[PDB]
Amino acid sequence: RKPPKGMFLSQEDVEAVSANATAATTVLRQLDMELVSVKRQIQNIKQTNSALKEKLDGGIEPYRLPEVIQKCNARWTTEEQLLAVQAIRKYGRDFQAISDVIGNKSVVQVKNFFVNYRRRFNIDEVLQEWEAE
Amino acid sequence: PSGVEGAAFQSRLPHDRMTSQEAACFPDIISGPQQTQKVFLFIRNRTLQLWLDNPKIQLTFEATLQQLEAPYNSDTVLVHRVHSYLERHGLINFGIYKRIKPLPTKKTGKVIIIGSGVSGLAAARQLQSFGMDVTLLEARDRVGGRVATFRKGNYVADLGAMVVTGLGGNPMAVVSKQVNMELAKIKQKCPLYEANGQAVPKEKDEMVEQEFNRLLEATSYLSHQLDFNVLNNKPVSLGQALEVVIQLQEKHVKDEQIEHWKKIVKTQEELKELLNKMVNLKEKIKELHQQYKEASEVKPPRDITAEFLVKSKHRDLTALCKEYDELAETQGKLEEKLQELEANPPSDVYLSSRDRQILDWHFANLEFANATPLSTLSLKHWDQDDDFEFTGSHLTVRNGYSCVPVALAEGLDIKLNTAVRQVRYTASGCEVIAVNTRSTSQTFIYKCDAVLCTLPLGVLKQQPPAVQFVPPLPEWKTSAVQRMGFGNLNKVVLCFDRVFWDPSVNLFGHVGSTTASRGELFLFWNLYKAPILLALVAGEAAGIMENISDDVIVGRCLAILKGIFGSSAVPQPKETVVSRWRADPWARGSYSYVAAGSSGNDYDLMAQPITPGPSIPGAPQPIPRLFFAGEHTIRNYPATVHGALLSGLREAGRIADQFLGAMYTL
Amino acid sequence: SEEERNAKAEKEKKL
Ligand SMILES: Cc1cc2nc3c(=O)[nH]c(=O)nc-3n(C[C@H](O)[C@H](O)[C@H](O)COP(=O)(O)OP(=O)(O)OC[C@H]3O[C@@H](n4cnc5c(N)ncnc54)[C@H](O)[C@@H]3O)c2cc1C
Repeated sequence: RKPPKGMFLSQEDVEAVSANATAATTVLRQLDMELVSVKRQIQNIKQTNSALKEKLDGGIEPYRLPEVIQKCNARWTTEEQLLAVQAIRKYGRDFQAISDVIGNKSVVQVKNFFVNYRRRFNIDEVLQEWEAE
Repeated sequence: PSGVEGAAFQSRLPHDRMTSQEAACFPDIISGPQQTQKVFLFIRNRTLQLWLDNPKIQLTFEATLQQLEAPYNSDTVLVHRVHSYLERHGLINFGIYKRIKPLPTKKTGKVIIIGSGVSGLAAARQLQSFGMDVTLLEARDRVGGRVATFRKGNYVADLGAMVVTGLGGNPMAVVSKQVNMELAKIKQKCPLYEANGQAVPKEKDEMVEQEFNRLLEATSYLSHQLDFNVLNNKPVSLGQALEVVIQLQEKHVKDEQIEHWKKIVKTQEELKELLNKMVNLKEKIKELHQQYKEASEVKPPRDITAEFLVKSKHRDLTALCKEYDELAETQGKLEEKLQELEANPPSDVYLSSRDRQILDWHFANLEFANATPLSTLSLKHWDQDDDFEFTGSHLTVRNGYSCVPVALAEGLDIKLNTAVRQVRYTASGCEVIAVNTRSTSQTFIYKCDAVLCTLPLGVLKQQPPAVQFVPPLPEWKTSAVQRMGFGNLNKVVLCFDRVFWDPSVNLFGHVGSTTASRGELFLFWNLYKAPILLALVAGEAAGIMENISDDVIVGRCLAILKGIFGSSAVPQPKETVVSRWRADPWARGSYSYVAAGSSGNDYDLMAQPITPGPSIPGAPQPIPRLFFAGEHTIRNYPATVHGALLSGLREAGRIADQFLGAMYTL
Repeated sequence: SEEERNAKAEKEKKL
């Protein structure tokens, strides 16, 4: 009631191959043609990927910067406040980004800063002007 | 099988059930209570056991009764009915046995049997046992027919069949107990050798043998499950189905290759997208780094806008750098995946040329077993009789199968060199016109009550007819003769003086170069305890090689044998024989096969006797006159010696019922 | 003649 293991005989394929004398020849050589086409596309994309891999040779090693680490400080200096205002103007609500800019302010202290300097720094219209970009 | 159940199994009868024949002869019992049915069945199985325990002497009714046990011996008329039923239908007291009750000199009825083959000989012995006057007419100068044994000196080789296909349920077991037959087992171990002479590696032999069995199962599935038995209004052959299955396997191989390379292109285009993004990212990183350095080289002290510019460029560059890092990680993943894919391609082809050649050898063995090209066998019905195969290993006759018909011919009136030309059957009897084959001007007329036709299917197929029936056989018989297949296979006996082959090997193969010549001397037999090898020709090669001389055939044989065992170990054979069964006019082929467009119902049609019309118009016509037996008339055991034996027993029983009366039914 | 007729054709195919 089932084909033996590994034998493949569907109702569609049998009627396809026995449609005439050379229907089997037609089917098999169409499959051969598609095989050749896919193999040559493989070679083409191999060439293209080889070129693209060569253009990345050397990596980004001459562009990496020594990542200085500095410890968080709770107090806000005037320098850090101005850095925060500019980072809000540039990055919007990206708290991780602003934290990495300022360097010594955790991600939570950035939202804190947002709330505390609510209007001494006009953060609302700063974010408004950011939303225009 | 052991006891009375074993006796029933050995007689091809179910031990716990009454058969259709037994129902026909004992309708009072099978329609009645089950207790009486069991009593009947025990008496039947016990009489069969008594016969099978000593088939060298006759089993009389008195002997059966006094060897029985009460309460079973209490009903003597039932025991007598059972005994006469088994005796009449050839289940007991058949073959060659010492008679106790000697034959009556008062004979009854005249039967002319056409042909002294095994079927004809068995039917003649049975009808003679029943007190009828029986005379056989055979065209050859010998009995046996397609049981033909070449003998020269002490060299012996069968050009007919030589194999007893199991003793479990085989009447030839009884016969072999009655005759001096030396039976020998067949080691089915069979090494192959490609055309060059190199032996086939064992692993590869098993690969292709398993694939061949699987292909056959696939054809069976194609027939039963998809009803692929008719194509453009023509019946499908086993060869057509095998071609279709092989083509579908090759199609699946190509489909798998396409699927694999398509996964490769998908992964490669993922990689292409990734590398393009990585290039754009590296460019943005280069520009951001130059921007960073320019901003960072504004020497301090700086106003806070420039400080913010420096820090902002710094972390923008950091973000893009770890973007590139994650993308390079993904690049490594995809590249190793691609190395894996390119390292694991699926199957290259379905079969190599060498694979296909060895598969062709297995197909040639199949064509040899069936004695016909697979393009002729019926896909639906070619394996119908497989259900009735006997148990036990296939054996052979080491002293020649001919000892069986010869021994069966003892005491019979056989007219050798007597070619039947015309069979006339009428309401009042029959006359058979025959000629002396040595001088055909001489003519004979035989008058009889019944004619039993043993003529092979090839003879019945002959056009123009070698034997003319008056009146013509009805259309339902001639159409069955047309539809049935009559195949062909041949043998080459090679007698040497020195054994140069492996003595422990009973048989070994030779793989052909082409599909066409796959049957050309594909198999060699080393059975006989003498320097004799038997080459076999089957398939289309069987027919084509008959138009080729013995010199050329033995030359091809010796070429193969030199290529296998070395060009010097093979001496020139002392004696050689080449059978040509399709050319033999008293056979015109080897044995029957289920042709595409035929079935086993044609085998049943072949056995139906013919009832002539009435002589006087308006008169009743009860009696049938023309009976048929032989290899081609037995649906469950065709193409065999035991099948011919059984058909002969059957027709003898039927003729005896018709002309001597069936006493066992009242 | 038929024995002699089959023998000659069988030897024909035999050579
Ligand atoms: C090459 C070969 C190998 C075989 N191997 C085996 C095997 O291994 N195992 C197996 O079980 N079976 C085998 N068989 C089959 C087996 O030999 C036959 O099925 C059986 O022996 C034939 O029985 P039969 O009496 O029905 O046919 P036949 O024996 O052919 O009966 C017909 C007889 O009538 C004669 N005759 C023909 N025309 C006329 C005429 N016009 N007038 C008078 N007489 C005529 C014939 O010569 C013949 O003697 C083989 C057959 C062949 C050809």
